[PDB]
Amino acid sequence: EDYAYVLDFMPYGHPDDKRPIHRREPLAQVVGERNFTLLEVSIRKGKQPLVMDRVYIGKGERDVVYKIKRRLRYEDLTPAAKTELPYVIEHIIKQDEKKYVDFFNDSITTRMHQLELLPGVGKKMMWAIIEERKKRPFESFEDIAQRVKGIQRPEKLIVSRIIYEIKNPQTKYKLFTA
Repeated sequence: EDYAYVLDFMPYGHPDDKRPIHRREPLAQVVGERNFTLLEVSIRKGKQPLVMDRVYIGKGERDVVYKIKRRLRYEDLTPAAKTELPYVIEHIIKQDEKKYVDFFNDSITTRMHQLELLPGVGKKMMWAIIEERKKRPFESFEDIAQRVKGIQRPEKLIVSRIIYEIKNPQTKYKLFTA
């Protein structure tokens, strides 16, 4: 990951930190914009990151993040971070609609289609999506919600899958978190 989005900022770190206050550093939990990697990072002095802020976590000079502390499991996220996760992921995919709308217009597996990997998309829905794809490839999300009748917001479907993968690293297929 080169960039991540802020899920939660803790000026004094975790509330249960057992170390003396002067040794606690400001921390943020973030989600990578490419593979949705969950990370805990320290924040530089004088910075007050906001939820949804995009921060650089690459090898060059970092303006806000100090150090990357460790990769996190879904359970390691703070309550606030968990609440924000779906909203932040949705924000991320909307900033790169091209790549995801591309997923819809989508190889096959066997007796199971990839579209079915999306929570809220079963046999009926997948064929409905495939039937529309034939005519003309989708050019956006709104285009999908308008053409594919009764289909839940495509963004929500994507967010649901990403969250599913983040929670289940052992799942056999990693569509967006590989």
